[PDB]
Amino acid sequence: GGRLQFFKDGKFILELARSKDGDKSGWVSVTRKTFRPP
Amino acid sequence: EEKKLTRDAMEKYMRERNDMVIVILHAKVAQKSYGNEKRFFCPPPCIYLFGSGWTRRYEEMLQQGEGEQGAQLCAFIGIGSSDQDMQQLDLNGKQYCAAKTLFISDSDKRKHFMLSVKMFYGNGHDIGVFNSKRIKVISKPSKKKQSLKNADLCIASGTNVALFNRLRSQTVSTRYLHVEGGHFHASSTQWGAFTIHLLDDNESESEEFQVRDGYIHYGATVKLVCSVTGMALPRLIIRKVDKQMALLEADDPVSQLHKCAFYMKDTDRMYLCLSQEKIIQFQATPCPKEPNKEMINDGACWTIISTDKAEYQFYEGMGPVASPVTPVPIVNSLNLNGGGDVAMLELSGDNFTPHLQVWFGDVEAETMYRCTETLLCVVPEISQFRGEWLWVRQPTQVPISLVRNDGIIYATGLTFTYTPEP
Amino acid sequence: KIEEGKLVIWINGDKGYNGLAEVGKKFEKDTGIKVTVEHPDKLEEKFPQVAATGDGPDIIFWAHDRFGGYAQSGLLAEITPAAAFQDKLYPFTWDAVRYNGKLIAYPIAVEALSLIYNKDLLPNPPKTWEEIPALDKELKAKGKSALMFNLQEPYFTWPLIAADGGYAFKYAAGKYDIKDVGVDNAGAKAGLTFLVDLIKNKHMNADTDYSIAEAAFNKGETAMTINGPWAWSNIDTSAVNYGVTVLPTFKGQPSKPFVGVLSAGINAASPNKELAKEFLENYLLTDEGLEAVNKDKPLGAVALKSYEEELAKDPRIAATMENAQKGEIMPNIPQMSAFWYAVRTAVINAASGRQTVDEALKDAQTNITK
Ligand SMILES: OC[C@H]1O[C@H](O[C@H]2[C@H](O)[C@@H](O)[C@@H](O[C@H]3[C@H](O)[C@@H](O)[C@@H](O[C@H]4[C@H](O)[C@@H](O)[C@@H](O)O[C@@H]4CO)O[C@@H]3CO)O[C@@H]2CO)[C@H](O)[C@@H](O)[C@@H]1O
Repeated sequence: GGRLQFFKDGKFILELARSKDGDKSGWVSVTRKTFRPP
Repeated sequence: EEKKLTRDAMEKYMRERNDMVIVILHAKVAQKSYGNEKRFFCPPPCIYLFGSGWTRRYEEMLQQGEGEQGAQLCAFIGIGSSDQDMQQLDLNGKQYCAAKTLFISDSDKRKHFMLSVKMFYGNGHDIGVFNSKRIKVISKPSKKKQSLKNADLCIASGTNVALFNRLRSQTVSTRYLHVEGGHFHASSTQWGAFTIHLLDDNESESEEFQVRDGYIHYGATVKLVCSVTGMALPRLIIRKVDKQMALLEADDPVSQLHKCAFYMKDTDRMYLCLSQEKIIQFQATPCPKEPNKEMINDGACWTIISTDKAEYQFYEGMGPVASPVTPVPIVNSLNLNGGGDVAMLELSGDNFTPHLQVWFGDVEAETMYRCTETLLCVVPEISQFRGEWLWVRQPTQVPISLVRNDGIIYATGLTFTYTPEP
Repeated sequence: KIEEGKLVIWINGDKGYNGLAEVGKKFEKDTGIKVTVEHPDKLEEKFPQVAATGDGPDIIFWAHDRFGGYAQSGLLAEITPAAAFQDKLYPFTWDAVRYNGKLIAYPIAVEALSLIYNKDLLPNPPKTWEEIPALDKELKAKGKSALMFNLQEPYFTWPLIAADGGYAFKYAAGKYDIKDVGVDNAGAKAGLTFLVDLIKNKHMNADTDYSIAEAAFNKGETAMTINGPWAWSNIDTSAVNYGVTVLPTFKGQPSKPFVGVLSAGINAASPNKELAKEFLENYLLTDEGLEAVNKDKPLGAVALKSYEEELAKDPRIAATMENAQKGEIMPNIPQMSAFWYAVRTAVINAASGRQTVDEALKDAQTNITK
């Protein structure tokens, strides 16, 4: 899958990844270095 | 004849990127003029022009038969109230111009204001009105410990400052810390904006130095770095100045328009000092009466002030337009907007109108106007960039533009990459 | 943005677009509706970029592999032909344009690559890829080469890569498994190694593209080429006496071309959907409409049963279908372009020496599934 990374004056500000199987795509925000306990 | 931007016109723009750039460098605070005495803004607000587009437009107008006077750039600067009493800037054919006679009288009761730069050609063709960032009106700094009276009066690590020295009974009144040709100077015509970095007390001398946050206090080890060249001075100790003496005991926060001295860390009482346009080290004499006080030269007393910058970029994608290019839309942040059936990209900023479209490179996106501070867009098809994976050396930083119905392209400082999921 | 009361069509530059424009002129004479046929470069990438903002053509032509990606983004109008019209085309061609249970385009023609050879330079073309180095040495001594074909597009090199075991997506449990890619297995590596060895030994050049290979074959400088039915017209007008035959085998196994079905989709943003349907069903998909296109650039084995039967005796079409039977009809799933982009770079990087065969394919394997 591909990932979108946005930069404001060369500084990383946002990352988007594609939405899962259900149902269409679609973009979701992502924090790859953050674990959220359930 | 108002014309929409074509993909061909965007492709042409993306080849050279010759955006018209206007920079306004200024102080974040301004001291008031009580009575009749005018206290001119110091350092003087500076207007910079960048890009080959300015000279190109001038030559196009001369070949169109506008004449020298018609082709000339006209620039005026004001305080915004009273609106009528703007001052001319001699900006024509120049890289920059400083506004040396700006003031705010005691009759003006505004707590804050912005500088306004009005630009047009001699033939009457309007460019627009470009604002500085918000400037706070302040009273003269007092001899009191700054107990965080305003986060605005304090100076945070990682923020920019100007440093100047006022000369008494001299033909040159004021000198500013400035970098040129890899050297620090005490210039009479130019001033630099220096990033002031807070360092740990045990941090050694080096160029690739540490990261520390918080407000700058007296007695702190600081690094002054040129925001344009990256040139730095060696480690300094920012110290409070009283009369003509440095106060070692001072631990209070550094405030706007405070007179301060910079002790060269790990030297024998050497202080950052001017001698004409030169920057030197000058040795302080210890006070015989007071133990924690050192007598410094007049050239070693620097006034500190926080600075800011306003930057505007525009491009006539479909050639000259009948309407001003201002207010220039500004994008401060991006977020994904969940509220609604389809997850849209949200652009937060200022000066948005229903006449703006978001473009991802040369691809126009479906744009929804919400209010003057918010635009939403559907991320367009960008999977063609998978054609570049393992072909380009580094992922392409694709520019995001705001395009007006008349073809004006506004560069936003925003870029995106499209890369494989890790 | 798309203009109502007119039709704009996009079709690739290698297809019979002048023949299609003749069908458009007949449509205009009978209906008063002007038909504009365009062949923009990268039309298959531009279509999802412009159709998402209400722009683009009313009708888009491309092989069926691109269409599932367009349908997933809501860019195509659903195709609902009457039973009597649907029965006029081969069921397997409708299967190529069926996505998530819906017909998303009209099938036009079936295409497959074949080996094309110059009968005067080479009366007995090689049955195997393995005998091409010795043949090239023999032809080089007379100032000729054995084989020239497009090395820039993975469509042309895929039959060899697939021969010993390479595959795009594994089909399992009623669907294509987008996580099971077959571009870095032993079979794919053997096929690409053989191709890179041909370049290393100077039997082929890494820079050979479509126009270079076509000019060389059509001028009689190379004994063989690899191409599809669309290329036959330009050979007909040359002085070359050519044959169209089975692709060479590799490691005793047939070359497996990915079979394309040229298809016509209707833009979901079009205000002329009924005019587009009338043009496609009543004008194009007729013996007369397909003949006008086929006379310009051969279509291959057309989807229309009556016209396919008429042309079936052409030995060049019989060779196309012999090669097609040895390969498989491409998936139409959205990930197909991801597979093609990754394989394109792997072949170019391995052919140029930028990556080894193993590293190029291992990286393509990851990216095709990413
Ligand atoms: O920068 C990378 C290149 O990107 C673009 O090319 C991509 C296409 O967008 C993808 O769709 C794919 O192309 C496939 C094509 O979808 C598939 O049908 C087949 O194409 C055959 C076609 O069926 C046949 O009728 C005839 O026209 O020959 C075509 C092949 O030349 O195979 C294609 C892949 O080889 O992948 C390609 C990249 O490989 C863009 O158009 C390029 O300009 C760009 O360089």
